[PDB]
Amino acid sequence: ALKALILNTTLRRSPSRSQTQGLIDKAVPLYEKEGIETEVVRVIDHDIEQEYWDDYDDWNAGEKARREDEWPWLLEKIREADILVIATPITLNMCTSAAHVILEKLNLMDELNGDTKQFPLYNKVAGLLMCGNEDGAHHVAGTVLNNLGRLGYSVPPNAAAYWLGPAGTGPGYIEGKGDRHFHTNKLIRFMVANTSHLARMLQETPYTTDLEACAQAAREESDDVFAIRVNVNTPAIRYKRFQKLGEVKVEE
Amino acid sequence: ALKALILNTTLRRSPSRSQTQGLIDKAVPLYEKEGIETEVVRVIDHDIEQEYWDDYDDWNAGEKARREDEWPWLLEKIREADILVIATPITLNMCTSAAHVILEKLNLMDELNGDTKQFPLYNKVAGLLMCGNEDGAHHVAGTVLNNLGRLGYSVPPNAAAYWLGPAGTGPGYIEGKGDRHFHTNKLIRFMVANTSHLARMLQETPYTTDLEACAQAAREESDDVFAIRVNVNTPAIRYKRFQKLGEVKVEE
Amino acid sequence: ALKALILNTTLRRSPSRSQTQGLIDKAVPLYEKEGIETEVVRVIDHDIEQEYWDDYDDWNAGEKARREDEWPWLLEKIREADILVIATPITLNMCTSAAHVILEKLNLMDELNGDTKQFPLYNKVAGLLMCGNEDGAHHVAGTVLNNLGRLGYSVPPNAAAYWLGPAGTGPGYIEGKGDRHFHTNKLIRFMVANTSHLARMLQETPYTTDLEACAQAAREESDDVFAIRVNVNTPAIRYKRFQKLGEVKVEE
Amino acid sequence: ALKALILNTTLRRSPSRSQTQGLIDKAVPLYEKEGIETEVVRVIDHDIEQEYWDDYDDWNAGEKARREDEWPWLLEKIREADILVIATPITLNMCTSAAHVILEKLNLMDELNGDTKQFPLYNKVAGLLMCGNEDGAHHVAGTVLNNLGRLGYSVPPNAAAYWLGPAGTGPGYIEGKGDRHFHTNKLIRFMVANTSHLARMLQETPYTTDLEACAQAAREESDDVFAIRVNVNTPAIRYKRFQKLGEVKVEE
Ligand SMILES: Cc1cc2nc3c(=O)[nH]c(=O)[nH]c3[n+](C[C@@H](O)[C@@H](O)[C@@H](O)COP(=O)(O)O)c2cc1C=O
Ligand SMILES: Cc1cc2nc3c(=O)[nH]c(=O)[nH]c3[n+](C[C@@H](O)[C@@H](O)[C@@H](O)COP(=O)(O)O)c2cc1C=O
Ligand SMILES: Cc1cc2nc3c(=O)[nH]c(=O)[nH]c3[n+](C[C@@H](O)[C@@H](O)[C@@H](O)COP(=O)(O)O)c2cc1C=O
Ligand SMILES: Cc1cc2nc3c(=O)[nH]c(=O)[nH]c3[n+](C[C@@H](O)[C@@H](O)[C@@H](O)COP(=O)(O)O)c2cc1C=O
Repeated sequence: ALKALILNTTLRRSPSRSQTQGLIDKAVPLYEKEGIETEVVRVIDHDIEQEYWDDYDDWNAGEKARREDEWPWLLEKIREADILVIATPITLNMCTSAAHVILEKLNLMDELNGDTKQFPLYNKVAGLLMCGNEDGAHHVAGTVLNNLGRLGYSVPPNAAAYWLGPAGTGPGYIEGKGDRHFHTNKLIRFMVANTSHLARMLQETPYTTDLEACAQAAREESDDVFAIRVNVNTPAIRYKRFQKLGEVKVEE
Repeated sequence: ALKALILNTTLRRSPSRSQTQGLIDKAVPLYEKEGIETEVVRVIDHDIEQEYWDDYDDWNAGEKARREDEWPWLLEKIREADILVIATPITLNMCTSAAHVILEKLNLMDELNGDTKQFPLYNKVAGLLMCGNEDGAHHVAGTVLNNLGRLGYSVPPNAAAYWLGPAGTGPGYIEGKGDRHFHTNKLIRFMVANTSHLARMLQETPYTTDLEACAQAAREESDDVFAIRVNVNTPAIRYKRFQKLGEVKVEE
Repeated sequence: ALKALILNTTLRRSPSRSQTQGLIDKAVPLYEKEGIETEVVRVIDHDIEQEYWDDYDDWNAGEKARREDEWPWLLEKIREADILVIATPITLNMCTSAAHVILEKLNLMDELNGDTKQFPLYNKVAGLLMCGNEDGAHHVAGTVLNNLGRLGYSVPPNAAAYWLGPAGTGPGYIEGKGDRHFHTNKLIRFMVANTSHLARMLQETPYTTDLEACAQAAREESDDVFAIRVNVNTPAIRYKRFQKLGEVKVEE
Repeated sequence: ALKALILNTTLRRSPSRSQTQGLIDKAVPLYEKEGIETEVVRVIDHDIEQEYWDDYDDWNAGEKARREDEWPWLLEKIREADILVIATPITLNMCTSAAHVILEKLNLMDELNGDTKQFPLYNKVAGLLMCGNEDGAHHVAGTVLNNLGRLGYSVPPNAAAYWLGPAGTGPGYIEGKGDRHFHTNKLIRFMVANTSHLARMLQETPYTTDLEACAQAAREESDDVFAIRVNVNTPAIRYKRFQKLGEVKVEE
């Protein structure tokens, strides 16, 4: 039994009407008919601390960053979901700042599975739902899906479904009748079908890759110091792949 | 028996030394040990016409665009390869212009399989090898992999492997000793192992998605006209998702 | 007398050591020698509410979004600064989420000057300081500077200065000795000199553009409805600039 | 007397109808009324060699890259134009491959003015005209304008004007009636007015920045070697700005 987790990263608290929620409302029943259990979280309804602290930071400065919040609750849902769908409005040609905080904190997991020697989100599947007034879906898809791929998510074809109006200021999905927009509706159906299939596949046949084994082989064929000479005698910023400055010989 | 096709999109003809080729030289024997037959094409060595023509263009203007070239030969290799690896230098925070032409022409296939009702590059797998002097790998990964995902490629985790120096003008992979660069070497191993596994998986268990069926369902729940009113009384470009201008009623 | 405002958008509260602060520490005395008064704000030290509310949202949901915070104080500094420098670490190939919130709220100003009929941040100048462990400076520069340009900032050449290490996980500017990194140091000097000159220029000779006049002329040559027919009979997502579906005739 | 040069980077030869040309047709008379002499070049009509050669490449391989073509003619127009407007369709969420080749070759100028000690395209002004069927204008604006800023162009506010339809496959500007699209028409007017003003300003009051002087000061405060230790004992790719590996001591 697979679980999809859909994160609506709108900046507006429930029950304020969300343009992005309209795409989510299409995807949820399609996943259920795939036999996939689905949960929708509007992350901005939850207290997720944005500030950062670790042991290299100042202890007292980090007090707020270390406080109790709802991130462990959300992180556990992400860890248990086989399909993660970020459902984000577009803001500044990016995902929202709320999606941004979530991904920042998700990228703090410095663990390795057991057992498999894989990053903890390996064998999961990502899709995207995006809503903008005019522009930015493909740019946001590239950025978010690239980052989720680094975490261990696989991405099927046609995994990013979205609504946009024409060049202009709006209006959004609701006044623009996005729920009857053919292109968006077909993309959502593509996404659900492809993410569902890939998730079933990877649940049966997960990656067997041993990342520690890959890294040990890489260590045997690599140096543990990076060093290059720099031409400090020019204002030029033009790229020069060959500069013939000589190699750097490092101590001991 | 699976085939990987690696496209070196350097701007320099063979046998000029390519910085990017160094990453390719790591990946090729790793794929062979996976039991995967690999071919490397340096696309700039081949005559691929950049100009565009179709029936809406002017006939005589399109003569050069319609000429005989090596694109059918390259396209057939792409169609038969189960794994496509774009191996691109970074240029202007983008892939090279040679990669750009290839992807432009690849995006002209307006066909649907048989049979499966899928885009013709469905069930294939993409990875990336990238080389830059300082910056741009993740940006290029997002853009290229998003576009290949729209064509039907699936992307495993950690599918983009790359080399970059620090902020500066260079030098590149060769003078910078990228062949002994631990991070690049481990990323290449991650990519080969994950793309190989996903390609074997999809060869055994391809997507069953029927895109025509998805589109017919989308047609039943959608309009065949998009129409919104525009506020023509303001210089503002600030986004307004609600503008309360009223719906547009369309003829017949 | 011109003012530069430099916003350090690190996620860590003062006095935690910030890698990005090192670039700021170079820029501040260079601006002073230009005769420019400079202020550094670490925005995460201040209470800036992320949630959104306006009159189309639910009143009670918006209570937290409407609360008293430090945004008016920060916004007034931005309005009075002739040079805005966003000094951002790189996170997820983007600016930080803290920079993201600031820009989101900055993009909510729906006002027009007086008087000049220009957006309120017209005639100001933007630069960027960026710090990453390996990659993303140019991508972030494009996204942030494009967005600030839409708000009214002008951008001189070589306005984005940054530090990055090579492909890898780190370390950052401090352990990587970025303060003695020639390329970063020269870029910072370029940025300060060019932003200072452009700000002095625009203070003496501001844009005279009348955006209302531009919009009224655009209204006279434009429609107040956007409408196109859609081909609802295909799964294809391939772009077709000509589809010969016929024009849409709109009521009255 | 100032000159604007507008480069239509469509992939289709004249006289094939270009969607992007429609935006150019709006901008050209607006520049003339500003008293600015304007020239439109459709770059794909001209023979511009894409392959690269320099002295580090193989001599015989580089023969085609070194051949006589129309690039010197185009480069001289770029050097003499005070305003450069790239007018590009959107392809793969990027500018076209033809724009890409032009910018690649433009980025090969490794010269410094005289005299001013500035990059040769200093004191010029850039704007953008973009046309897409649905999505990508802001992403392309960020990438292209960032790159032109590195070359010496200044960018005024609201310098990128564009047309896009809603999410979908098309049609383009012509069938979509982009010539009567209010938002695009007002953005073009903004761009012309702001680029014209900034170009007049910089012709009267150019940057006085001495980039050689900036670089010499940067040399005095910097090292001529970049060197960091690498942790070769982990598969992790999570970013760690502090790794406490110790500094690298370099020979002599
Ligand atoms: C600060 C800001 C920036 C925006 N940037 C963009 C953009 O870069 N591209 C777009 O197509 N739309 C945009 N929009 C508009 C749009 O994305 C957003 O209003 C809409 O999708 C909201 O969906 P939601 O109800 O929250 O679920 C921006 C809106 C704002 C402020 O609310
Ligand atoms: C026109 C141009 C733009 C470049 N832009 C970039 C860039 O935006 N980011 C980088 O890290 N390196 C870059 N580089 C340098 C770098 O990518 C490239 O030289 C190197 O990888 C070549 O590899 P190759 O031998 O062809 O296989 C740019 C180089 C040029 C000209 O050759
Ligand atoms: C969640 C996350 C994402 C990061 N993404 C990136 C990235 O995409 N590209 C980079 O070069 N460095 C990156 N880094 C590392 C880097 O930008 C950042 O640690 C460093 O500049 C901090 O500067 P600061 O002390 O806050 O002023 C990411 C770091 C984190 C977590 O702290
Ligand atoms: C290969 C390809 C990729 C495209 N990618 C995009 C895209 O990523 N975003 C868009 O809005 N439109 C796009 N389009 C469509 C669009 O940009 C283009 O057809 C239109 O502007 C042409 O203008 P022109 O007549 O040449 O001056 C892509 C079109 C093609 C093939 O012709």
